[PDB]
Amino acid sequence: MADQLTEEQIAEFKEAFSLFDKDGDGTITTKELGTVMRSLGQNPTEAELQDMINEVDADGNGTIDFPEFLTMMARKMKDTDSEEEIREAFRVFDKDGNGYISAAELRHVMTNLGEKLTDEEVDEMIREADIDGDGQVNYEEFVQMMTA
Amino acid sequence: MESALTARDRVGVQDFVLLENFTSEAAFIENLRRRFRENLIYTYIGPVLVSVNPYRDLQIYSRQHMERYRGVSFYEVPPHLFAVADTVYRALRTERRDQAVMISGESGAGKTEATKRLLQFYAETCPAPERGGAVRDRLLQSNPVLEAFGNAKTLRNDNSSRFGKYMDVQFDFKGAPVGGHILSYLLEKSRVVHQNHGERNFHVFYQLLEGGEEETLRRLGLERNPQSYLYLVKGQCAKVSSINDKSDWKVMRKALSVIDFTEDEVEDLLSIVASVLHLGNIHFAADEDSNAQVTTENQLKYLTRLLGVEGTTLREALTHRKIIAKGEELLSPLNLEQAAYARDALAKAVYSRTFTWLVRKINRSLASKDAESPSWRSTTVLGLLDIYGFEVFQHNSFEQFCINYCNEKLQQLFIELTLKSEQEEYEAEGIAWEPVQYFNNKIICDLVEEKFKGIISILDEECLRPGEATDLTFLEKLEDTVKPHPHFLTHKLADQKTRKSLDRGEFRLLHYAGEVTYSVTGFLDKNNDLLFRNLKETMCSSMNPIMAQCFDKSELSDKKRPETVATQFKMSLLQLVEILRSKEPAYIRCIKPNDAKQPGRFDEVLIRHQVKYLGLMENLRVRRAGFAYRRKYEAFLQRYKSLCPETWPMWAGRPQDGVAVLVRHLGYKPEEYKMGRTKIFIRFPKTLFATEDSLEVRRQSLATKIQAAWRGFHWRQKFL
Amino acid sequence: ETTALVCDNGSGLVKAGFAGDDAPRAVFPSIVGRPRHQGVMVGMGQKDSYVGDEAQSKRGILTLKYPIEHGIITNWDDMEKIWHHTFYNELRVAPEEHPTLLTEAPLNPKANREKMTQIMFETFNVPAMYVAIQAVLSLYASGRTTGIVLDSGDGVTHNVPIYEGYALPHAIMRLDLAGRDLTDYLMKILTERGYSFVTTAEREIVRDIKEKLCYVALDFENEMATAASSSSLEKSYELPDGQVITIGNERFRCPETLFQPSFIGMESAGIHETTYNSIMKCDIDIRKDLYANNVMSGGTTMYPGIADRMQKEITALAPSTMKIKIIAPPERKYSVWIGGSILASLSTFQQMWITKQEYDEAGPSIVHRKC
Amino acid sequence: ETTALVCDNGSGLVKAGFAGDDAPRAVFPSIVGRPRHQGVMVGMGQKDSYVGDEAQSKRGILTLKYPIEHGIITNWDDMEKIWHHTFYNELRVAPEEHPTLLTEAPLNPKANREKMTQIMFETFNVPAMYVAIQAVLSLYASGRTTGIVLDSGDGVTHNVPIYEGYALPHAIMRLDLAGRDLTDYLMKILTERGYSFVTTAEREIVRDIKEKLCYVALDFENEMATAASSSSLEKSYELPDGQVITIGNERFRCPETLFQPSFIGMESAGIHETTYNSIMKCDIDIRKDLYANNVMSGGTTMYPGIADRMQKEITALAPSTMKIKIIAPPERKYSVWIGGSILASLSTFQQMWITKQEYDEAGPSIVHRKC
Amino acid sequence: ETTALVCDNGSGLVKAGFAGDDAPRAVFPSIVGRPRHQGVMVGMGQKDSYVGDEAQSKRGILTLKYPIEHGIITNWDDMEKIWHHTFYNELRVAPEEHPTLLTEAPLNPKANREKMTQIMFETFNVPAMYVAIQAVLSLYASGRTTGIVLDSGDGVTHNVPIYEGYALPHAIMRLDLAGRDLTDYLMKILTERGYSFVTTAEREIVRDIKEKLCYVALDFENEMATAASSSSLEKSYELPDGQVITIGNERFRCPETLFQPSFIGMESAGIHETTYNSIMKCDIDIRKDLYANNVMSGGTTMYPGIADRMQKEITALAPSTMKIKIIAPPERKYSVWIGGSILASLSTFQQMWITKQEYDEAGPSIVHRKC
Ligand SMILES: Nc1ncnc2c1ncn2[C@@H]1O[C@H](COP(=O)(O)OP(=O)(O)O)[C@@H](O)[C@H]1O
Ligand SMILES: Nc1ncnc2c1ncn2[C@@H]1O[C@H](COP(=O)(O)OP(=O)(O)O)[C@@H](O)[C@H]1O
Ligand SMILES: [Mg+2]
Ligand SMILES: [Mg+2]
Ligand SMILES: [Mg+2]
Repeated sequence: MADQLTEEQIAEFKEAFSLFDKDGDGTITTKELGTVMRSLGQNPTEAELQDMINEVDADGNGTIDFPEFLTMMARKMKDTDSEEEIREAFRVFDKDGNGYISAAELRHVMTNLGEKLTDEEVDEMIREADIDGDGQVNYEEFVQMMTA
Repeated sequence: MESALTARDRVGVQDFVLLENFTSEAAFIENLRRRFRENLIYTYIGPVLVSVNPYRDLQIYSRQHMERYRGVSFYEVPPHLFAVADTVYRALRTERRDQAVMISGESGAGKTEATKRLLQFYAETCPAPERGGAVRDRLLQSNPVLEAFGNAKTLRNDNSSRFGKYMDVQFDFKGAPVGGHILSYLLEKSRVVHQNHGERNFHVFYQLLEGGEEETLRRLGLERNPQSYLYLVKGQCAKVSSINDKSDWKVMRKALSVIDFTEDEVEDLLSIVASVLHLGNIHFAADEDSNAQVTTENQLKYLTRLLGVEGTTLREALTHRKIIAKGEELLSPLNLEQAAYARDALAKAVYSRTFTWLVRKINRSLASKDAESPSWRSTTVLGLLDIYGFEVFQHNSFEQFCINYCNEKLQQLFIELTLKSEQEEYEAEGIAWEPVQYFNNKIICDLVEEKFKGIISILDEECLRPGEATDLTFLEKLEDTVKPHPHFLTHKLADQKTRKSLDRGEFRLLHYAGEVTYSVTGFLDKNNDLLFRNLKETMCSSMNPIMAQCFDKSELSDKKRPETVATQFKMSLLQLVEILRSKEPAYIRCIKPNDAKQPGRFDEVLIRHQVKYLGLMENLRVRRAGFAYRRKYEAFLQRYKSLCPETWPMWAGRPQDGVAVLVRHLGYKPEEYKMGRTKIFIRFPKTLFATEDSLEVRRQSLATKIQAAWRGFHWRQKFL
Repeated sequence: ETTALVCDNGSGLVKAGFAGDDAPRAVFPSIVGRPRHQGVMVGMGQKDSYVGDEAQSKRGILTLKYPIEHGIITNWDDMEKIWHHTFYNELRVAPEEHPTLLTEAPLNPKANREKMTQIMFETFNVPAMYVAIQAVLSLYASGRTTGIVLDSGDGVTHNVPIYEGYALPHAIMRLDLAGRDLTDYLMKILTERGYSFVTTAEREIVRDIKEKLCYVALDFENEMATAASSSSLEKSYELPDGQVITIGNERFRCPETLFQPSFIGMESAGIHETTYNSIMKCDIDIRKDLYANNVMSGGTTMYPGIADRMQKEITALAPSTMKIKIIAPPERKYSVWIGGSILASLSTFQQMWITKQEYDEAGPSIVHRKC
Repeated sequence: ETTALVCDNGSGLVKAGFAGDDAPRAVFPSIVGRPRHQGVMVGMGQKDSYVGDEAQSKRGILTLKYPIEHGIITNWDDMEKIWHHTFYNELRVAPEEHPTLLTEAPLNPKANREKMTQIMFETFNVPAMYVAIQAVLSLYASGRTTGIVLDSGDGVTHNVPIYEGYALPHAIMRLDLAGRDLTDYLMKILTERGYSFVTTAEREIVRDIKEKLCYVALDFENEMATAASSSSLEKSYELPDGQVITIGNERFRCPETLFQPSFIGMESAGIHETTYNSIMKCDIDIRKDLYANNVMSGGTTMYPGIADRMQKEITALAPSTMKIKIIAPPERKYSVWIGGSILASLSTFQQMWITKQEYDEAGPSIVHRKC
Repeated sequence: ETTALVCDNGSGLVKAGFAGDDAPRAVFPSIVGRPRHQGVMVGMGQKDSYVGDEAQSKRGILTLKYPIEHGIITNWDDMEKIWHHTFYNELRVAPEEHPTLLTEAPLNPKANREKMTQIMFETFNVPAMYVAIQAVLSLYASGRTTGIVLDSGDGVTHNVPIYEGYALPHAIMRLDLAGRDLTDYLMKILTERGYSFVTTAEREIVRDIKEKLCYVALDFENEMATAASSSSLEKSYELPDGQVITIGNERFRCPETLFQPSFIGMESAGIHETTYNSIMKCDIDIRKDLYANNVMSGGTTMYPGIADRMQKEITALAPSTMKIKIIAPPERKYSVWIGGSILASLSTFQQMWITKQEYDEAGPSIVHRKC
């Protein structure tokens, strides 16, 4: 889409893919496409991953090759959400404009709204989103941490 | 605030001006029922608060709630009593002007209990908790006295408040509590003489005669049976109280001691109360030109000690009208009517002045111990008016005529201040005023006040006109003079359908709280307060310390005739109105949901009456204005810009311009909204409902963006 | 201020105040005194005229005059000084604020009402005014709307019968005999003892005797025979210079004139027969209630025993089954004014005033259409 | 409610109530009084007119008019006030709930029923009404299907023969003389002793003599010679103001006008000959049953001696064989009421009313056809 | 001598003479004056009482008493002095020669006729007497057998309808209103300009104002608005000391009382209504002949404009086809005299007199039968 992806980017992609090839598996699971892309620091949604997978999952076998992973990465590589956009996606929930949200209200929005976190992913999120260790996420600093 | 608007099914709205069908009294009552059974009982109407008595120990008045509400503006956070409490304190600190809460309701709606919760909130929140605690303690410990002297059993409640009680907490330039005040307006003193069937006189008489300490009663012309005294028996209701007079007398005696009444003041006070019984038992008989004479010494042999006046003087004072003209005094004798009125007026005057002294003794006790004088920078007060509601029974009489006029005037203030507050915000935001029709009470306060045509100015003529005058002749003068006024009706003036519901000897007024019918029997009896200078001269010559403080030589200089109870009430009220007009008062209105004192019983018949007795439909119409909602452009744009990509995540024009493209994106029609100087305006709250509903579906995308960012961060933390 | 002025122009005392008062605020003798002698001392502060108690304190050096003859204003130039003194000195109010209720006796000239009205609107600029018959106001003060009033002022006595608040204007009787006519008779009587009084100031000495010592005989021929044969009816009074007066049959031979006006040489019958003749001119049904509601007012009705005499006399003239009662209360001197206190306070009276607008539309002729 | 109103508009007393009552709930004089003088006291609750007992109380200040001339309504605006007072003040009912039975004397002017009818529909809105002949009601009160009724009211005397429920319309007699014509005669005859009565207020005092002292002579020339020669027949009456009247032959010269109408200058023979002529205009078969059943009613038949005089007179005109009786019951003043109460209570009457449905079709012409 | 005396005792003027005179010989006021003041000079010789012209000259010192109240002799001892003065001082004849025709108003007391009879026999010793109704005599002076006589004296007004010599005694009207009550009302009305009159000697002044200046308005409101806006109706009259009265609408407000007795507070109808109400009690065929012959007599019918007013007034009340005429000749003050002169001259009357023989048998009761 935005670029003809090339050796300079492919070197990082193949280094990351080697953690999921691991001992010699050679190919990555259809949803694990998102896992390698997220280890490369992309923010693909589960719906975006499914919409790309619908055009390579033509005959099953649950898995994809490096060239078609590179081809689907070449779809996602156009744009990504900004620090201010992600900060404002938290700021809508702020009680005053005070810079903090409760870990329970974060757990609510992460599990009552579409593309839900698992309870394991919420507990792992709160493990460092509770920056002060008191049950309040400073969402401005947590977004500056998370969008780095 | 908007945060409630997803729960329009489960809870209902937070502030009834946001109701779409706002003219539906049924939908308003239904939203009250929904919040009541959900226990989310408090609701606004703009700046006003509405409540319903939960009959339960709800934890909403707890210290954690006080510290939640402290410092938070009333519209950004959900309704509770402490939101108005904090808002009045912030206004008091910010504007430096004094401010007042006004409580109003049917008795048993929680007026006293809400006043106690307001005072506890101030005592625990405000900077000096010891001095605030002492003021709170005395303000609330005063209550048994002001009840025994000021409450009565009516047809509807056993301990109703027959007076417009008022209080202040005094506050310094720093924001700490300093002291306090008590004032009592509008005491129903007609009751001291006369009661209707099923009603008691003021509680102190029954508490005294039931209370025991018979050797303390032995100085009096005592009778343990209250049927013995002509001022206690007329209502036929002495014994049939559900509440135990003996037990309450001991509470009130203990309270007088805790209030720093000396044993001499208590003994004087009990002597005055006992004297008011002996004033009642006086029987008059006629002589040659129908002039009256006191028939027996059996009353006077007590009155002379109890009121501390010479019997040869009091016998003369009760039966002679003194004039002083060209410096010669002229004792003119009274007929049997005028002697009865002079006695009964003396009982009203003795009692209501003693009650005013029971207030003044506390009002001098609550005041500042510090000098309250320069270099003291500024003095301020936080008011708590606790007035009686609008009042209807099977047979409304002179008492309820005055109470309901008082409430008509309190409504005629409350609507005026609220209407002007809306108009002045409209003009401040540069909005052209939307023309609106509402029941302007100034049309009908004129029917009760107007200098030489209102009902008070005619009822004061029928006390004064020579010859035979009767309650029916008064009614026949109303029908001859107010006749065309569209708020007034009588059995004569009524059409052949409405005349079935309204009798001979009655007239009817279209008050704000709907139409009420008045029975004229006892209007000319009750309006007369003939207390000629001779009785005041007599009584301020008393040996008794209470009587010596309560009547003084300065009044004896005034050449005016005695003023009638309707005029004394009119003047006392007009002072309370101009006292409140001096402030920007916050209103609390309370609903009693059932007579059973039962949790969860919403009795819609009793509530549909009170929703009319508290004027909530006029207020809802006025505060609903042309526009149901308005907001600062910045706060509105920050909440809702995610719905308009041109403003997302941040906007670079005026906030007004960002809101303008946002309402184009949301597709609002030119009639559904307006743009003010710094606020959005909305004409139909369905627009705002759909806008929070739109934000609620937008939150799905916001969470998906956050979840995707978290997963794209997580896989860089545990790997690569 | 907005209160109605009320101003009973007594022929002997001015009596004024505001509607709402019990008593008048201003009471003073209805006199304008003027200096009788050369001004000897320069810078002494002599006025060319004095009013009320300013005049009565200076008796010896002034020619006293009353501007009212028999309830008729007879000198207007002095009467403007009376009303000016009333409003400016005694009441301390500006008449431009206050609607004004004046009074007069019945059967008076029409020139009197017209010129009172012209003066109130053109000299004092009042917002509105009204004129009331004095004996009618006396029923309001009495608290009654059926009865017959006998009002004896200073220059005139009049009788008005009223039933259910209707005056019977053909049964009104006016008798030009009251306290000033009795005073000038007492001045004549006292010369029989050798005490001589003739100056305008000495009338006020003999009026002050009359207010203290004179009384009405329950049976005149018997009192006269008792005074002619014993000293027990004699009393003494000290003149302003310290001389001692002593008087006897002269104490009741003075007030008896009301029952016997031929002592002045008048023809018209006594105040008993004049009260009876007006009852006996009323329509037969009301007379039973006029006898139960006879009313007396004005200061000439104040003598000890006058009501007991009056009851004894009308009990002779009326049929023997009628329960005749004569209301004559301890304040009766001020009752015509106390009626004006009430009337100008009534709410349904506030349509009744002549406004200055209705004066400008019709001149002083307006009064007769309203009053 | 649903009970029938009954309303005997007497020529001098209105008598009203409901069917099934024993006696009228309202009885008050058929008078409207209006005030004769200047109302002097302000705000008094004085009225442009007073009705019935109010006007009978305030006599001395009211011109007491009667709206009925000889049983004929002669002033309709006053008669509307009389019905308004009847319904709204005395009975305290809304006429729309109550079918209303009126009455009139026979031979009346043709429009008196029509205008009575029009006022009941087009002003009081009654559901239905009827207009009985007064003397027929007096037979219903007597409990008899046969009799001759002598009714004398305040304004009219009329005489209806009925045989077994057939009223004989040719034999009815009417005489425009009853208790008012006797009052206005006694007002004239009392001037012989000296007592003068002439106002409409005093007429009610001469009626109150007439009701209390007068009686019928069993033989007039014998009583007339007795009174001219002895004081034995005199009685005394005390006027409202306690004057005492005493009267003698005036006690029976007043009722005697019924038996000798020439004292008023009348052409027609008296109430004995009028009863004879109405018996004698019936055909010969029934007369024995009319002579056995002379029903009296109405308040002018109340005098002592009148039934004995009537029985003496008619026996001298009749054949000597006849068993004559006179049915003068103690209550005969109210028999026209008791009959109206009986009539409107009957089951067989309830179809014979005139409904507003029939008035809306036929107009006021309907009473000439239904009654 | 053998001529009959005729002696019309006015309620105000005695008018006396002999039958066959054209006019009364003695006309003098019916007054007895008794001196009010203490005796003037020794040897002057004041009389204890004065009658007629003596009292009318000596007014200033006298209490003037009229012995006749509305045609009724109210003091008898004064009346004996007035008859004695008439016969002995004015006519100068011995009554024992002369049969004496007296008069009185209709509907009068019977005690009046009895005591006039007793005095003519048991004090004047006349041979015979008769006691005529005044209005009847007025027809002889008028030369008519048919007419309705409106007579207004000093003290009473009465209407008597007579048809072909038959008097109709049911249709007589007596009104206690005449020239005396018009003089007392003019006394009251004059106070409005300021002139006060109160003695009986001053009522005789006001009587001369009533005779000289007063006139009946042809239309009351038109004259009233004319006098209220223009000076041409005002006239000046000079009192008996040179003080000058001027009066305007007081010239016709006094006479208008006759058409509006409500000015006296009197309820009874005006003299135009009372002349119609008697015609309306006459039988139908003769009303046409009464409208053609309304006769006026007595001094109170003398005013300028009263005939024109009265013809206008009955023309509004009567059917418009009737020819209303009024007979009011120049001599109408004396028509009751000229009447008594003709009646006592009739040969057919000479059997009518009550002789002392009939009085010796019947006592004073004889005038109930003969008159
Ligand atoms: N005791 C009585 N003796 C004679 N007349 C009487 C008596 N009681 C009442 N009346 C007369 O009865 C008349 C009223 O009779 P009533 O039938 O009621 O008349 P009406 O029906 O026409 O109104 C009056 O004239 C009244 O004075
Ligand atoms: N010209 C006149 N104009 C008006 N009134 C007159 C006139 N002449 C006489 N009178 C009045 O007529 C009355 C006398 O009436 P008269 O018949 O002569 O006396 P009396 O009735 O006593 O017989 C008096 O009141 C008198 O003032
Ligand atoms: Mg006086
Ligand atoms: Mg009848
Ligand atoms: Mg004459």
